Formats: sequence, C-alpha cells, structure tokens
Amino acid sequence: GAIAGFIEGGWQGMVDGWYGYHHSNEQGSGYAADKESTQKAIDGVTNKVNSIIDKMNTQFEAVGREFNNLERRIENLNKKMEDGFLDVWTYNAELLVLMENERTLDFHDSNVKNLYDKVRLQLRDNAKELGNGCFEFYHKCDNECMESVRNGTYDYPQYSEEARLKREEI
Amino acid sequence: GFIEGGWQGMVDGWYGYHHSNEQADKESTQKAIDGVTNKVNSIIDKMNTQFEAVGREFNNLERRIENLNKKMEDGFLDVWTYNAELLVLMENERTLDFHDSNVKNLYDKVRLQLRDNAKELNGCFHKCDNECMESVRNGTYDYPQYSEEARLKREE
Amino acid sequence: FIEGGWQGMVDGWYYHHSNEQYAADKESTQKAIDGVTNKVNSIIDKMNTQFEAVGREFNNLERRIENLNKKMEDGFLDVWTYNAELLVLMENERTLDFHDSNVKNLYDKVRLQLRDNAKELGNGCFEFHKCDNECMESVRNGTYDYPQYSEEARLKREE
Amino acid sequence: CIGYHANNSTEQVDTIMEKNVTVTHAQDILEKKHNGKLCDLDGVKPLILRDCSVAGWLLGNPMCDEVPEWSYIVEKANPVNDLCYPGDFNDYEELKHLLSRINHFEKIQIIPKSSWSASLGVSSACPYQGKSSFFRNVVWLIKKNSTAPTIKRSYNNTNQEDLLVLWGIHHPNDAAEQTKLYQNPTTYISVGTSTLNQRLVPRIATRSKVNGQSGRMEFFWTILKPNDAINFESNGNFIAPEYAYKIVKKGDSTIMKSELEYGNCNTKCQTPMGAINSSMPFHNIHPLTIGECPKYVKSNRLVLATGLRNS
Amino acid sequence: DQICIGYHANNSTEQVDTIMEKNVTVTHAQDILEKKHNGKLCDLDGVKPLILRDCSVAGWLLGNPMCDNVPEWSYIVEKANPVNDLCYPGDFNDYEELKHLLSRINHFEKIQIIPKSSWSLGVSSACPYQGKSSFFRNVVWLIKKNSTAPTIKRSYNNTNQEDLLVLWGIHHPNDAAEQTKLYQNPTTYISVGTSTLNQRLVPRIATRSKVNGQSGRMEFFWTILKPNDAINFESNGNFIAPEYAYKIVKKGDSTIMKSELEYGNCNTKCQTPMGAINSSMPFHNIHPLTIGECPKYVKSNRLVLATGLRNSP
Amino acid sequence: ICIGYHANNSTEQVDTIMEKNVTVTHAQDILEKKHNGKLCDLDGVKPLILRDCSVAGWLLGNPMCDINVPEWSYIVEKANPVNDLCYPGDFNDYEELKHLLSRINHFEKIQIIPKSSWSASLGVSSACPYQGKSSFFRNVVWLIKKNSTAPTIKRSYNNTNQEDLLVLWGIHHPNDAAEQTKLYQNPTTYISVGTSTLNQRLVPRIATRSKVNGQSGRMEFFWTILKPNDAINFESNGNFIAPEYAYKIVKKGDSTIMKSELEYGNCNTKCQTPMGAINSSMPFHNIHPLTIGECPKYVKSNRLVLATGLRNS
Ligand SMILES: *[C@@H]1O[C@H](CO)[C@@H](O[C@@H]2O[C@H](CO)[C@@H](O[C@@H]3O[C@H](CO)[C@@H](O)[C@H](O)[C@@H]3O)[C@H](O)[C@H]2NC(C)=O)[C@H](O)[C@H]1NC(C)=O
Ligand SMILES: *[C@@H]1O[C@H](CO)[C@@H](O[C@@H]2O[C@H](CO)[C@@H](O)[C@H](O)[C@H]2NC(C)=O)[C@H](O)[C@H]1NC(C)=O
Ligand SMILES: *[C@@H]1O[C@H](CO)[C@@H](O[C@@H]2O[C@H](CO)[C@@H](O)[C@H](O)[C@H]2NC(C)=O)[C@H](O)[C@H]1NC(C)=O
Ligand SMILES: *[C@@H]1O[C@H](CO)[C@@H](O[C@@H]2O[C@H](CO)[C@@H](O)[C@H](O)[C@H]2NC(C)=O)[C@H](O)[C@H]1NC(C)=O
Ligand SMILES: *[C@@H]1O[C@H](CO)[C@@H](O)[C@H](O)[C@H]1NC(C)=O
Ligand SMILES: *[C@@H]1O[C@H](CO)[C@@H](O)[C@H](O)[C@H]1NC(C)=O
Repeated sequence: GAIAGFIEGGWQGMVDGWYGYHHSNEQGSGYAADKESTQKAIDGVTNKVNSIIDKMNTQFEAVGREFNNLERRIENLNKKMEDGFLDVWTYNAELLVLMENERTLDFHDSNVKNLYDKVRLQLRDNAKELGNGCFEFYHKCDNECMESVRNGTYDYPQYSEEARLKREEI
Repeated sequence: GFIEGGWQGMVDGWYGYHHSNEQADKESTQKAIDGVTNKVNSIIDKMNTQFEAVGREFNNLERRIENLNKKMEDGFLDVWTYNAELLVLMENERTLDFHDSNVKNLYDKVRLQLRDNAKELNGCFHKCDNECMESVRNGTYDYPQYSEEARLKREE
Repeated sequence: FIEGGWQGMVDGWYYHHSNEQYAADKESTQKAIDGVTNKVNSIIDKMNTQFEAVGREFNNLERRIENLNKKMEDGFLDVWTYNAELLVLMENERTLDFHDSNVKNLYDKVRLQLRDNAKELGNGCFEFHKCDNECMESVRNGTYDYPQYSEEARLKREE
Repeated sequence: CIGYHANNSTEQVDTIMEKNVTVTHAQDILEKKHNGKLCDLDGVKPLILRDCSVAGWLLGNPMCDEVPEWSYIVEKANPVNDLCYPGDFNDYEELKHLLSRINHFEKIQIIPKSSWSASLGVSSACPYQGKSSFFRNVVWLIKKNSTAPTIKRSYNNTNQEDLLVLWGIHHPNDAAEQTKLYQNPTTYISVGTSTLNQRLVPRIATRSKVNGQSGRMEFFWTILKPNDAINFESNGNFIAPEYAYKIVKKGDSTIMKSELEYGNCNTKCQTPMGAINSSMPFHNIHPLTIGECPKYVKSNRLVLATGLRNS
Repeated sequence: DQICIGYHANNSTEQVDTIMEKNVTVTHAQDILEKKHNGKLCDLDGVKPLILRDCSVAGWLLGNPMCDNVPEWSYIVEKANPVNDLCYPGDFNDYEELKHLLSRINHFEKIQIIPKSSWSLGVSSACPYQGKSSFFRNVVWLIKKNSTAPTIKRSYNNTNQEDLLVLWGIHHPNDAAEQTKLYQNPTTYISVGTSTLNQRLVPRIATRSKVNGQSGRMEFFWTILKPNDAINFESNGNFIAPEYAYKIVKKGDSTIMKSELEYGNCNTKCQTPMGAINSSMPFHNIHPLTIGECPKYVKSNRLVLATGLRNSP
Repeated sequence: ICIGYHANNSTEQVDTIMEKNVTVTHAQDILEKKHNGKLCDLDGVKPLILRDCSVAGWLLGNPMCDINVPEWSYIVEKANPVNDLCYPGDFNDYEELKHLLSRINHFEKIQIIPKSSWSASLGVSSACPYQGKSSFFRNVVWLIKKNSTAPTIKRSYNNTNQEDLLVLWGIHHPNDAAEQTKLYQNPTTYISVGTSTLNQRLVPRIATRSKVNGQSGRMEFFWTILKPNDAINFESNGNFIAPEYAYKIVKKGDSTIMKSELEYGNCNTKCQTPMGAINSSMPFHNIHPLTIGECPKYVKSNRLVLATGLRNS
C-alpha cells in the first residue's frame, strides 16, 4: 500500500506515463516516467477490460410478448425467467465492477511499492530512506548517473566509499 | 505474520500499539471498519432489484410446461447457490488478506518514521515517554531530535 | 527480484545456500498445497446438481412455448459460460499473486531473522559471520538466535 | 509493539482456501427465520378459502359461506368442497390466475330466479339446509308443463367495470333421464358475445357415480366488457347464471397452497410456511413465494467475516 | 541530489465505486453499459422488417380492403393497436402460432390457386373499399346462386417447390333466417382434406352483439401444404374459400414487434422498439423486448470500471 | 543463503484476467470433454429403446413393432421412426402421454376385454400388413359391423387391479359417406367413453383426404388413466376402435424422450447424452445440451484450466 501511503500525492506534472521518477539535481529538476512499468500496467488493465467484454457470449434472441389473454399462466412463466435473468445479470455485473475496481486500484498500489523497492534494493546504503518515497544520495549524482536507477544498471561499489565517508561526518 | 496471536487485552479498536515504558490507532481502525461495512452493504444492496413472484398453476395435462417451469426454477437455484457460496468464500479471503495488509502497512507507517533511532526487534520497536508515543500514533514523529542519542548508544 | 526461479529445486515449490561445506521449506509449501487443493475443491463441490431432463418435447403448433424453452436454455448457457470463464481468469490471477505472496513472506521470514548480521544482496539472497549446514537448519527452522552472532557482525561491518 | 484485536469469539467462517477458521465478528446474509403465519402483502389482506376451491366459492356451493380486494389467494392442498355436483370447469386455471389478485370484486344479481319461469332444478348431492339444494349463484333450468321450449334471455353490462359471467351445461347419464328433465331430445346452449361465440351440446355417456351422481355438469366463463351484452339461447340443458362479479384487474399474482391460518400482520414476502421480514439477499425458506423476496438458495450457512481472524 | 517516485495525476472528475470504498476519484475510467439508441427501426443482417403501419398480421395476410409487397423479412413490426384487423368480425384459429411462424420468412410470394372465375360471390358493408362495400381480396365469400345452394368440390394441388400456406374461413350467421337467405340448406358442413389435416366445420347460429354493424361471424383456419400434397374442399354452403395462397420457406425464427416508429435505411445487430443498438458492450439498459444478438439487459444506470489509478486533484 | 521458487519443464499454459498465456508449473482442466459414445443405464435403471418405432407405434399393437421391460429411466427413439401408426391418423395429447411414460416404475400389459366378447366382426386393413397377409394393431380391435345393422355395443371394464391403468381407444374417420354405410350401417355414428374423470363422446368426421400408406381414411386415438377402483364405460354405434389390452402403471418419477441413433451398452452412468454418456465429477461440460440426469452445467467453451502451480520461465 504505497499510493495512499508514503507517496501521498500524485505528480500532476507527469504525462509520459503512469509510474515515474523525479530527480532534483543542481543541473536540473524534472520528471521521467518509467515506461517499462507503465507499459506493463497499461497492457495489464486493458487485458482486464477486454476479457470482461470478450468472454461474453451472445447467440441471438427474439424477445416479444406473443401470448393471448387465455395463456396468462405461460405469460407469467416467461415473465419469471425474464425477470429472473435481469436479476442475475444486474447483480453479477454490479459486483463484478466493484470487485475489479478494487483490484485495479490495489494493482496500482502494488506496482508503486514494487518500484519503490526496486530502487531501495538497488542502492542500499548509498542513500537514506527519507519517507516521501524519495531517497537522498549520500554521494553526488548527475544526470547521466540516473539512467542507472531507472535502467537498473546502477553500480553500488562505485560510489560506496563516498557514502561510507560522508556518513561518519556526524 | 510476524506479530503473532494478537492482543486479547486490546478493546479500543482492531489495530493498535502497545507501549512498555518507565512511566489503538483509530485512523487505521476507522478506515477498516468503513471498508468492510461498505462490502457487506454492497453485497446486500447492489442486488436490491426484486419484483413479484408466484407459485405453480399447471394441471395434470400440462405437465410438460410444469417441467419447463421446474427447469428454470431449479436452474436459478443452481445459479444463485453457486454464486453466493463462492461470493462468500472469495470475499472472506479478500477480507482476511485486507487485514494482513493493514497491519503490515501500519508497521511501515511506524518503521518509516524512525529509521536508525531504534532497532527492529515481533512487530515491536533512546528514552521515550508517554508524550513521546503520541508522535508514533499520529504520524508526526521527529527523527533528528533523538538522532545523536541513538548514534551514541548504538556504538556502545 | 528473484528472477527465473530455481530449476534445480524439486523438493518443493519454495532456500538455496552456497556454503563452504537446495532444501525446500516443508511448512510454507505444504500450507500452500493445502490452500490450492482447497480452492479447486471448493470450486467444484459448491456446485449444486439436480436431476433434469431436456428433450425438445413441443410439437409444431407449440412453437411459441418451444421458443420460451429456447430462451431459458440460451439464458443459462450465457450465464454459466460467462461466469465459468471469468471465475477462472480471476482465480488464476489470485493463485499466481498468492505465489508471489508466499515467496515474499518467506523472504521476510529470513530477513527479519538475521537483521544487521547480513546484507540484502538483491536476488532474494543474503550474504552473512560464518554459518554452517547445522546453522542453516536453524535458519530454516525459525530457530535462529540473534544475540549469539551479533558482535561478529558488528565487527566485520566496520571493515 | 504493533498488534491487532482478539476476543473470545466462537463464530466460524470459511475461506475459498481454508476449510475451518475462527473470526472476531461474523455477519449472516442468509435469512433462515419465518413467523409461521400468513400476513398482508403490501398492506392488503389475502382471500383465504378454508375448505373451498376457487370454483366452489365462485359458484354457489352451499358448503361454503357467503371482501372486495385481495393480493393473493390461499386454498388448501385439497379443498373438501369443490363441486358438490360433480363436473369440470373450462379454463379453470386461467380463471384462477385471473382472480389471484383483484382490485375490486363485487357480486351482482343480473338475472334473478324469478325471471326463470321453465322451472328450477335441485339435487341431493348439494345439501344446503338438510334438504336437497343447488348452487346459490347459478340456476338449473328444467322443463315445466312437460314441454321444454326455447329460452331466450340476454344481459347487457351497464356498469363502469368489467363483470365475470359463469354458466354451464348438464350432461345426463342416459337418454331417458334427459327426456324426463328436458323434453327435447336434441338440445343446445348458444352463448353470444362480441368476443364469444360458442354452442354447447350435452354428451350422454355412462359414467361412474361421484357423490352419488352419475351425470356431470360442465361450466364455462367469459369477461363481459363494460358496454357489451351476452346472449343466451337454450333448447333446455341450461345451467343459467343468476349472479355475476364486477371485476377491476390491476395486477397479477398466484394461488397459494398452505394449511396455515391468518395472523393480523403485514409483509413484503409470503411463504406457505410463514411470511418473511428480511432485507437480506438470500433465503432458504421455501421456493414458492409471493411478493418481493430474497433469492432462494440451497444452503445452511452464508456467513461473511466482518472482523479479522482470531485464535 | 535526490530521487522521488510517484504516480500519474490529471484534472479528472470521473468517479468509480469500489466494493469497500465509494466515490473514488480516478485518473481515467471506461463505461461498459450501453445507454445509446438511434430511435429508428433498421434491418437485421441487412434483411428488412415487414412493417404494417395500420394493419394486423391477419388484416394484412387476408385481403382487408383497408390494408395496402415484400418477398423476405427478418422480423415483423405492428403498432400497439392496429385499426385494420378483420373488417368483418371474427376469429383466427391458432393465430399466435401463425404469427410466430411468419415472424421470420426466407421467401414469400402470393399465388393464385383457385380463381374467382371458377367459383355466387358475397359482400358486406363492414368492409368498405371505396364507399361501395367490398370484401377480403385474398378469399371469396360463397353465397347461393339461382336461389339453390349446391355442394362444392374443388381440390387444388401444391405443384410449387416450397411449402405454401392456405387460408380459409367459415361464416356464422346471426339467426337461422339469415342462413337460409344466404345459404339455402338449413344444415351446413365444411370439410378440408390433407395428408395431415382432417376437419369438418359446422356453423354456429347464435344471437350476438353488433361489431361494425355485423352480428355474424367469420372464423379462419390455416395449414401448411407440403410440396407434393394437395388440399381438398367439400362444402355444403357456408364456405369462404381461398383465391390466393402464399409460398413460404422457413429457415429462421424471430418475434412480432410492437412499436410506433417507422423505417430508416439503417442496419444493426440488435433491435429495440425505441431504436436500434450498435454496441460491442456486454450490457445495456434500453428496453427488455429486444430482437437480435444483444447485450444482456440490466436494471442500472452506471457500470463504470477504473482504467486508471486513483487521483487526488 | 538464497531464496527462490520452483520451476520445471512444463509447457502447460493458463490464462489470467490481466495476463494471457502464462507458462505454469501445474495446471488442471475443469471442463469435461470426453464421452463414451454409448447408451448407459441411469443409477442402475435400464432405458426403454425403440430401434425403428415411435411411442405411438410401440404402444398400439403396430404389427411391425416388436419386449416386456418392467422398468425404465428414460425413452430413446430415433430421429424419424419408420413405424408410427400403420393406419394413418392422429394421437390426442400424444406429447403429454410420452412425457408421462418417460419414467415408469412398473409396467405390465393386461387384457381387459378380449376379442371373443366382441363377437360385430373384426376389421383389417392393408395399411397394417403383419406378414404380407393384412392384420391390424395387435392391442386394439377395429369393430366393423356384421350382417345388416350395427347394434349398439355396450362394454365396460371396472379396474380391480392395484395400480393405475392406461386405456387406449380410437375412432375411424371414413373417406366418404358411402364408405361408412359399407363398414358401419348407421350414417350418423358416435362413441361415448365414460369415466368418473372422463366424459367423452366422439363423432366421425367425413372428409376427402389424400392417401397415406394407401389409405384416405384416418383413425384418431385417445387415452385416459383409469384410477384403481374406477370403471370405464364404452357405448358405441360404429366407427369404434376398441381396447383389447391396457397397461398397469406405477408412477414415481419424470424424465424426457431422447433422440439418438446409438444402441445400448452394458454400462451405468449418472448423466446421459444423445452422443454418449458421461462419468464426470467436473462442474462444467460442453458435450451436448439435451442431457438427462444429474449433470454438470452446459457451457460453450473449449478450455477452462485453473492454475495450480506457480509460473515458470
Ligand atoms: C368398481 O369395482 C369395485 C369392486 O367391486 C366396486 O367397489 C365396490 O362397490 C360395492 C357397491 O358399491 C361395495 O359393496 C359393499 O361393501 C360395504 C362395506 O365396505 C357394505 O356396507 C356394502 O353393503 C357392500 O357390500 C364394495 O365395498 C366396493 N368395493 C370397494 C373396494 O370399495 C365399485 O363399485 C366398482 N365401480 C363402479 C362404479 O362400478
Ligand atoms: C348494451 O347496452 C348499451 C346501452 O344502451 C347499448 O349501447 C347503445 O347502442 C346504441 C346503438 O348501438 C346507441 O345508439 C347508444 O348510444 C348506445 N348507448 C351507450 C350508452 O353507449 C348497446 O347497444 C348494448 N349492447 C348490445 C349489443 O345490445
Ligand atoms: C400433386 O401433383 C403431383 C404432380 O402431378 C402428383 O405427383 C405425382 O403423382 C403421379 C401419380 O400418382 C405420379 O405418376 C408422379 O410421379 C408423381 N410425381 C411426383 C413428383 O411424385 C401428386 O400425386 C398430386 N398430389 C395429389 C395429392 O394428388
Ligand atoms: C496464446 O499463445 C498461443 C501460442 O503462444 C496462441 O495459440 C496458438 O494458436 C494457433 C492458432 O490456433 C495454434 O495453431 C497453436 O497450436 C496455438 N498454440 C498454443 C500453444 O496455444 C494463442 O492464440 C494465444 N492467446 C492469445 C489470446 O493471444
Ligand atoms: C470443521 O470443524 C468442525 C469442528 O472442528 C467440524 O464440525 C466440521 O466437520 C469441520 N469441517 C470440515 C470440512 O472438516
Ligand atoms: C457520491 O457522489 C454522488 C455525486 O457525486 C452523490 O450523489 C452521492 O451522494 C455520493 N455518495 C456519498 C456517499 O457521498
């Protein structure tokens, strides 16, 4: 649970994708959305809407009142199943929306924390867990340095000594 | 998971803190009650659509239609039973997993507050008084205040 | 973070140690087998089956009634087909997410066991002090004692 | 420490993956309770027939005693007073369904017994006051003066509502019994309406005695529109109407079979084992319900887990 | 230097509901409940519907002078209350079965089988054509000629390749006087023959109410004449005989539709008495009485999923 | 110490509401698709099977139809049985009679009134040839006149058996009025059948008809269930097809009439299909809609596989 949690607000200035990073550098400050996680989720939610619509089977029915006044018992029998199927479909659809609406919003909570742990596991003691979903580097890190946090190609032992020394300064 | 058994002695709410000092979190408990009460109501209220019903009115020379009425009555009893029984079984697990997430997320709401100012011990975490543990419940806890006190007793 | 899974692990579904001297966890796997066994069983056994006879028994001057029996056979087919299809897709996601859960719950079962006595590498693996085969049965058991190896970790950490 | 609630809770729920689980608090969504007595449906008392069929109460069976509105009809599994004189009713079930819910029902005299003067007819099969009698609401036309003539009478609906007419024909046992009752050998009943055009003929056939009677009497019915006129013409096998019923039909229900008896209450859902007062979505009380009811399910416990698990 | 992780957010107002949470604001949402219709009748799979503007099926099937050619249709539409049913009052035996069989027809072609010249002929003022009284066009009213009514024996044989639908009727006069005037013999019979059909109709003389100034009645019947089968008529003198038949090919079934709307050159998969539906969606709430491959009818207003994450603007 | 999950050389794939085509450790299909292609019993009860006969042809003593099965669960007759009524005609409430006989707990044919007591002379037609030499229905008797007149036949059977008893009888509709006098001297004829429940009187319908099996005349059949202590009374003037045999019946359950071309195999099932029985504990199948017995729910799908193991890469 990260959306309603430590990352309280959603970055209203991010349009590239759904989940992304924000870097504060002396050289610049900007947003860069993680396309790998967003495209997996954009395809993921569309897979759910399509399966709800495509798995439905329709086989042509002609629904009309064809019984006369001396056949009202059969007329009520057709009413029972017409009204019975409206009750089955209305209830199943309404709850299907509610159940899958939750599983969508929680699918976004999990994808955020998994990406938060993707950075947290990547750089371990080379930064400090601030608590906003943000990490402050113990060392210096420029614009090309932050491909690696996004890509996943971040070398911890390169800047480790800079983190081990700038930490004992107390 | 880690916090085992729960507390029999907690009556404030569902999720809460325990303090052992020299001298419940209603926010997480209130959001949980509103969520589950909404689940029970929606399972009851979204099916609120209901009309008139009848019985059986076919004579002995109309038994084919009587069997057709039996087919649809037994057919709907099969549908509503299978849906309801599975709906209860499915939503009960999602309710139990919903409590698992709330407790661990409440564990991180405190874990993110104090980082190196304490040691991860059973879901239990310098000196801290009764006014100090308001800061743990509210989400308004200060890290740099007791930072050096922990930095020095950590290396002891 | 645990990529590809262990293909050399046949003891069960869910530790791997590279020690100087694969053993699956018996509890976390059997409790998982019990659950998935219960899900498939509850999906089947909750179905209610009654004696029914379908025969197309209406003649040519009863076709309106025959069309009514059609609309309900067609209505129940559309209901069961849509429900059985979506139930599988919903429960299959739950099952695979349930397995992602059991893998992570075991990762934290070992992580909280050995805290500052090891380092989270990042592949679901840790690097310890020294630990033997009878020391890693204590990690599997849940009977891992922290205060025994605390000083050795605090000393080899300042290197 | 961070923990969760736990109490002395005994209610158990089930999970799709766990067979048997204990829980803090549990709520039931399956109604299993009824009150064991009939009530009103949306504030309308039902029409109850103690030992009477719809045909026995509609016709004038003396066994049944002599209400303008009812939501549904209750009759026993087998009423003991159907047709005191044996016979059959034409479209009896469609008539019952038509009368299951009536907004206005009023018995009216259309053609009195005084106007039928061929003579009347009586049988020992229908005892009224210890003496042989017949139906109160219809008349059996038998020849008078040893010569059966043609009876021509018509009634024209002059009311602001529809009215229901009943009549019938008598099937004698043999050819000799008819001549005694109806001098004409070949005989007809011709009923005329803007909608109805029928012509009835008696069928002489040897039959077994029912209630000590070998002959039969077969009844028919139509609805007379507020400005239409029904025309009868009989050579003399006529069971003619004396009373009719003004009908205002605004909704439909069913005939209910239950041995229960009335209690002064009200309900939204009715059951032959007693009405239901529930807003829940499911019940396992009975399949044969009238009114807005929860869905019938074959299960004993449908209990959700409102609280977290507790051991 | 710092790195922050977050999720999308936009100026969105669309709301969805969660089984645990109500009125949750959402980045992007999609609706799956069809609420749209175009308000005009169309075809089904490109096959037109047989539309009767002011006539019932019986009034159009018979030759009602007030009723006004189509070889194929997918379904039938008729108004709530047609004003041109049977001009001369009467009934139609198995009328609902006949309508259901004619709901969807592959081939339909009127055929003359026994013409008027072979059959004298009768008329009534209940069926006016042009001020002057006329009669049904597809059938003939047989009245006595030269004051003596003799027996009629006419057999037509279906020689076409398809099944054909024969219609005929019987006349129920008011009293015994009107019969002798029109049909000399007091007792009358009508017998119709077929490898399937065996019937013998006797008129019903009964006092009735005036309907369109007519106390008499005419009751119609019908069968389907198999390809190489023949139909045989034998009447004492109450006969209303067919002059035209209908070759039919039966390959599908629909229902009879009730709506007051008319035709537009459109096409659709699902039909509704309020207007067609063009939907890939799984549900709708337009009308219960539908014809075609349709979404499931639902009693609701909103069925909106959450395609995007929850938003706080 | 490393922590990981299982993986094996499995190509089995399942589908997910958010992912499609997941390679999975273990998979289980819950959709039944296999059938044993032969007719089996039902919970230990054999079925009544008619190879080339319909129920009407098997019930009446049709010379071609063959078999005293005292108990059966359901009835099998092929698509178009070739032995219905050897003499053409109709069966009244035929479909309701078939639905009643679909499941009978006890069946036994009984002679109620023999051929000797009806010595009118017996009637035979070439439409019902037993062995080239013409015969009639073996269970009913065609009562044709003797010498110069048709004296009224009065015969009654008071049921004294312990079970309900099914009676069949019929009436012959001659081709023309000349054929009736030849067979039954009286021109106007009747058949009156009386019961505490039944009150019936039949009149033949003279009509010119097409030849079916070389016969233009028809024969309509009727039936009732005579309660244990009830009596049935026959009084006819001619055109009478009289009952010679009846059936004691015990009714304890209902079933349907099944259309299939297969034949019996010594097997037992809980669910039957016109393409072959099913032994499935599965909740779903896709074999055939027309099923008998406790069965899984019919569904239109080819694969319904749950995921039992974790995903594999
Ligand atoms: C159908 O056949 C049965 C069998 O005979 C007939 O039932 C019987 O009817 C006779 C006379 O109606 C009954 O006679 C009597 O027994 C009572 C004592 O139970 C006695 O008080 C009388 O004096 C007389 O002896 C006979 O009991 C009765 N049998 C049964 C089993 O009820 C029946 O009448 C025949 N049906 C018709 C309408 O012909
Ligand atoms: C039923 O009674 C009504 C009432 O008299 C009759 O209706 C009258 O019909 C005549 C001629 O058709 C009209 O001149 C009157 O104005 C009608 N009166 C009303 C109140 O509408 C009706 O004819 C009778 N029905 C029959 C068939 O006898
Ligand atoms: C309807 O017309 C057809 C065509 O004439 C008749 O069918 C033929 O009957 C004759 C003599 O019975 C045979 O020689 C022909 O071979 C038949 N033709 C076919 C295609 O079978 C038919 O008999 C007439 N139907 C009736 C009832 O009279
Ligand atoms: C899932 O993947 C499979 C293959 O990856 C797709 O199916 C193949 O479909 C073709 C065409 O029918 C068959 O010839 C192959 O036998 C199938 N292979 C397998 C293993 O299924 C399938 O279409 C994919 N599903 C979706 C929805 O994309
Ligand atoms: C669950 O446990 C209770 C008692 O423990 C027992 O009555 C019941 O049979 C159990 N259910 C199953 C399915 O084992
Ligand atoms: C949800 O919102 C709609 C309009 O926004 C409003 O009608 C309704 O009352 C709201 N529900 C709650 C519980 O606030």
